[PDB]
Order: sequence, then structure tokens, then C-alpha cells
Amino acid sequence: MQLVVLTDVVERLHKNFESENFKIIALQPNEISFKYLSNNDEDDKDCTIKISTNDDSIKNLTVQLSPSNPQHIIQPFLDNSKMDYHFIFSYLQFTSSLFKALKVILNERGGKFHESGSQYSTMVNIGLHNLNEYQIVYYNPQAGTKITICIELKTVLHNGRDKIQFHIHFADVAHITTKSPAYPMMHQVRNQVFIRLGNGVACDPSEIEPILMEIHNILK
Amino acid sequence: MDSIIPAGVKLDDLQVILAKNENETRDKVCKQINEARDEILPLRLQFNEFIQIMANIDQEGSKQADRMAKYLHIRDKILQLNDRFQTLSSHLEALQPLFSTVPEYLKTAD
Amino acid sequence: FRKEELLLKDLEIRKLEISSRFKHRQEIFKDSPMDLFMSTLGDCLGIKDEEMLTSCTIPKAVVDHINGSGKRKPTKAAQRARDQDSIDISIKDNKLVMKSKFNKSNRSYSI
Amino acid sequence: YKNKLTVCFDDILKVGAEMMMQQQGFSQSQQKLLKEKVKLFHGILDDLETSLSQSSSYLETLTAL
Amino acid sequence: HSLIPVAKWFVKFITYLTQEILILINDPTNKEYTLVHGIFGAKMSRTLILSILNEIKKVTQIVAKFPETSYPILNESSTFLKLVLSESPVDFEKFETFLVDVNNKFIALCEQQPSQEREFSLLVKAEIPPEYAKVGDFLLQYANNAVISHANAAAVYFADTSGLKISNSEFFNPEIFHLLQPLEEGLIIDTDKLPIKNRTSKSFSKLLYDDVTCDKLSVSEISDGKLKRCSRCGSVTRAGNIISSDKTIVPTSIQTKRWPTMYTRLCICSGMLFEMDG
Repeated sequence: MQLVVLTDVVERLHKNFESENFKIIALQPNEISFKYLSNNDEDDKDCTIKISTNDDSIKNLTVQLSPSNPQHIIQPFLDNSKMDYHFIFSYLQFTSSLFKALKVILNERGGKFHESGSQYSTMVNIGLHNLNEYQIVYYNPQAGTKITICIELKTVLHNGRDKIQFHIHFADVAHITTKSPAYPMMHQVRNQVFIRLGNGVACDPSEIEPILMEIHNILK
Repeated sequence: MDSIIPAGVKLDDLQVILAKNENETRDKVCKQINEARDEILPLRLQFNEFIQIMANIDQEGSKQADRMAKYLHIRDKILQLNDRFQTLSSHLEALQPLFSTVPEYLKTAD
Repeated sequence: FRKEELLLKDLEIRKLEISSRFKHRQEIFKDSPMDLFMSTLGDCLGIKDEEMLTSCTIPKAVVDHINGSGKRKPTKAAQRARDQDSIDISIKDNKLVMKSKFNKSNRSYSI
Repeated sequence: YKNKLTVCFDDILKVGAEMMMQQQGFSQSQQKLLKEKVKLFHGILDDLETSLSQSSSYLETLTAL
Repeated sequence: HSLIPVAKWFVKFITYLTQEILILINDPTNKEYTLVHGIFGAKMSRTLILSILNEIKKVTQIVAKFPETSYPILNESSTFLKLVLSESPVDFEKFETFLVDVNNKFIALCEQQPSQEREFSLLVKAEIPPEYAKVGDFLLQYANNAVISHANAAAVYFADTSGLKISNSEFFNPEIFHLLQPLEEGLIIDTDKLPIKNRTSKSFSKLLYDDVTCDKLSVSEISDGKLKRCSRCGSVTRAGNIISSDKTIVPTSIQTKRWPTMYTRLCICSGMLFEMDG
């Protein structure tokens, strides 16, 4: 029964995770160690799935994520929410590119001593509300300024069909006037970016990772 | 409860006091900040659960006693919400003397 | 066609009763947002005031004055005021009483 | 921050007070008011968490130094 | 009271065209969204909506001038009519000036160069001839600053305008929305060749929304067999029949002959309406 349910899970994943980075590292009766991201390490499991089997099927499929994997910040929300496993896999495949982009962003600041006295006053950390949105705010204690970038999952009607796209935009609180000392960089971002309707930027996940770096190119 | 850090004492005197006693107060404040960090998340989780309950009020209701049970449950929920607010207020006021040195240090370093 | 006339009259009486109800409620329990929320929500359900529970205790001065049966006699002006109001209001043992004056049946307030 | 957490949970009931007042459909103004109230509650919770983390880190660095 | 469900589709319609304005600005080379050009190009439609907005103002002014006073409980329908107009995501006055300015600009262009095919193009072709490529650029640039400046840009883009029943793909069920036989065999198809689940008129179309009063169809109205289908456009409507008490202002057994009785035998597209088989 354990093997049959594992085979069913693997078949469903193959149906839902058709990507060139999908691979299984270690197979265990009680846990799953498979790699679906672009991590170079062979034995590092990007996603860990614990197997809790019952007389007929798996009781619960708990998703565990490696600390090196940037996706570990969503672990408590996955743990406390009993959502469909297929839906969880769909969300993971839909947001893997976003996770890679934010991994690059956080590793830019997380680099070790490069023998440069460029002690930047801006620190990048991830703000979290729920599974529907992921938020990034730039902490500057020296200048006393904030740079909030919210990424929500909003549905938009497209050719008689509703689609979900990443809504990368500045919050409605960001009605920053020209008088702010840090306003130059928000204004530059607005001028050079603001599918753009003036405030929001809806993007295809297959194309979020270059455009976000285009936003991050100004940031870096 | 216990006032390890006296009120009105200067920062340097607190440094001298902290330098000794083998860091029992350091252990206590580390435990307090750890439990505050481990309490931050469950408050968010249960608050989202309360929002979900409120939004789904028009579902799974067919008997009047069901409303009695559900609304007694929610009133109890906000009961432990106010209790947890009081507990976190106590936690922050316990660390209030410790945080009181930060404004003085910042203004002296200015 | 007296049926529709009495339905509409009952609806107007209900809306004015609800108006007096919330204008009195917002001031009697102004100090407790919890109590106001649970009271108005239970009355939206249709719960009689004698069954629901209160976390806080109200002062006894308002209870003594609203009835006047104590040492201080009720004011004749207060009598006229309570006559002109559409709802008979009184508190018995830290709980008020609410009863419809036209329909004695179990008027369900549920939505 | 002590007053903000108290008023925010008092205001979410206050924001709803007019919402069930009409109940005693839904107005879009009240719905967006509730949305901004809950999102600002989450934001101030995150800000307080960040402030606590920064204060803690200052605590260890000053104790070490 | 019965006009309220119609007004919901009336507001839901004007939002779809305004939504396409924002989309077309970013990518003007998309040929799949050329319908937006023809709608504004139609000359009587701009006047027709203005007349609708005129009588809407007249009705509201008359209702304000002559409100219901004997029974306050009956004022809900009158009050709701005022509320739905004010609570609309886009102001009607700003949208009223939008179509008015288009008419004047499209009249002076006729005097600049005489042409009669443009009248056909703006009404039927829903396209602009290549010789008038400069005219197409004017629609994209001017529409942004005219009305959108007074509305919420973020809200209209994400607004739920789906279910308008405009395209044919969302009229018939997806099982049968395809060619079934080769052109050699002809265009008319015998019923016996249809799929077993698709051999009844009930499975031909989406029986979810109404087409005359623009109201949602409940389970009771679906199952009573008193609804009608148009043999021409596939529309489904329960017009010409007494409405249930739950759809009235107050639940009652009084039977009232409502305006749907105009379309008892003739559909909206001049087609015939027949009792839907169960």
C-alpha cells in the first residue's frame, strides 16, 4: 500500500511537475527527497515530503523545505493549512521562478565580506501575510525610510476566462510626494516601469524572473 | 513581575551590573525574546482563522443551537485574544526597562 | 386588503423599534465593544435577552432610576419621556427586558 | 505600539459596527475599510516583529561589547 | 424593482469596454481586440447611450421630484436606483462626455475627406481602413486621459466582468461547440448523429443566466419547465410567465403580469420562442 500510494503521488507529480529540473534524490518509506529547483548540490533536497500512510492512503502529506532552499519561509502556512496536495504542487510550480528570483535578491545581500566598505543601509527581508501574497520591504534605519513591494495573487478576466497573475506593485499607502528624501528611487522605478496600468504590473510567471531583475537592476 | 532592571538607573551602571552574575538575566531575556518570537506567528495564524470563520458565517448553519455553540466559541476566541493581549503587554513591559537604555544610547551617540 | 396593510404597519413598527433599540444600546453599553457586538449579533439571531450572558456588570443607579420603585420617586417628566418612547425599557438583575408590544408571538429576528 | 494593537482590534469591531448597523447587500466603502484595516494590522505586526529582532540583536552586540 | 437586475448588466457592460481601453494602450498591434474600435465608432450607439443616460437622469429627477410618501417601506426600490448609479465604479457623467466628444471629432473628419465606407466600417466591420490608420491612433491616446483619470485604474482591470454572454463560445456547451460533419455531408445535421448526452435542447446551451431581465436563474426556475429557448441565437429566457414570490418585493401569492410578457412569442433577435422540453 505504501508503494502504491507513492507511485500514485509520483505519477501525479509527473503530471503536474513537467520541468527539466525535476528529479528524485533519495527514496525512503517515510519521507520523500526530490529536487525540482536549480540547486547545484546533488544531495541537497529542495523539497521534503513526509509519508504518513494509512490502511488505504496517505493520511497527510506535509511539505518540508530545506533552509538553503529560499522557500522555507512558507513552511508554517503550509503546515497549518489543510489544502489539497495537488493545489500545493501547482502553487510550488507556479512560484518556483519567483522563489529563485528572491533567492538571488537575498543572496546579493547575504554575500560574505568582499573587502568593500559599502555598508549599505538597506536590508532586504520578506514580509508574509498569507499564502495568497508575498511581500518584500526594504529596511533603512539610517535614512528612516521604507520600500514596500507587495506581490499578490489576483484574478483577471482574459478572453472570457479568469487567470491568476502575480500583481507586483507599490501599495496604495505609497502615495509618496516629491518631498521625500528617498522618493527619487521610487520615482525612477515608476517612470521606467509604470502590462502596466500606472500602479500595478501583472506578469507571466515564465517572465517574472527577468522583469523582476529589471526592477532589481535599478535596485542593484 | 520581578524587576531585575531598576528604574531610573543609567546605562553604564546597567553595563557594570550585566558584566557579572554569570548572565542569568541574559538567559531570562533570551528566553523571553524567544517566546515572543514563537508567539508572534500563532497570533497571526489564529487571527486568520477568525477571519475565515467570520467570512464563512453563512455556511454549515441549520439549527439555532448551532448558532449558540458557534457564537459562544467565537466569544471565547476573542476572550483568549484579550488574554493574550494582556500577556504580551506584560511581556513587553517586562522588557521595557531593558529597552529604555536604547533611546539614551542613541541620543548620547548622536 | 387588510393583510398587506398590517404587514407594512408591522414593518414600520419594527424599523422604529430597531432605531430606538440601537440608539439606546450604543449608550447603555458604550464602554464594552464586546458586549455591544455580542448583544446586537444575538438580537440579529433572535436570542431573548434573558438567555445571553454578560461579561461586565452594569451600575445599579441606572437600574434604580429607570424604574423609580426605590427611595427616589420617578419624575413625572421622566414618566412622560418613557411614555413618548416606543419601547418599554427596564433592567432586572443586571439584565434588561425586551418585549414586543404589538405581536406577542416568537418574533424571529434571524436573517 | 501598545496602543496600536488595542485600537486595531477595537477598530475592526468599530469598522464592522456600521457594517452590521445596516444589517441590523454590503457597501464597498465598508468592505475596503475592513480590507485596509486587516492589512495594516498585519503590517504593524510585521513591523513590531522586525523592531523586536533589531532590539534583540542590539542586545547581544552591546552585551558582547 | 424588476429594473434592478437589468441595471446590473447595464453597468457590467460599460465596464468591459473601459477595461479594454487600458489593455489596448500597451499593445496596439493586437488584432484579436479590434472589437473595441467598432463599438465607439457606431454613430447611433453613442446617441442611444446618451438617450439612455438622459432618461436615467429624467427618471431620477422625477423620482426625486415625486417620491413615494404613503408607504416608506416601498421606497427601497426607488432608493436603490439612486444608490446603484452613485456606487458605480465609473461615474456616468464622466463617461457621458466620453461618447459626446467622439461624435464631434468623427463628424469633422467626414468634412475633411468625403467617404461613405467609414460609416459601414464603424458599424459592421468594426475596423478602421488602412487609409485611415492615423484615425486609429487617436482613440488610443485620447481615451486614457478623458475618463480613466476620474476612476480607479486598479479596480477596473481586476473587476469581474465575466459572464456577459457576449461571445458565442459561452452560449453553447463546449461539447457541441465545434463542426460535427464535413462540408460534403452538408450543413444540416440529423438529431440521431448528436452525442447521447447532447441529444436534448437542455444540454445545448448554458442554462445559468437570463437574457431579457438579466437576472440569475435559480434552481426552482430551471426545474419548473416554464422557461423558453430561442431557436435562432440559442438564448434562454423565462419571459412571459408569472415570476415566483421570492423575486418580488414582498413574498405574496398575488399574480402580476410583468413586462416579460412582450416577448412571449418573439425573441430578442426576432426569433421564435418555444417551451423548453424537460
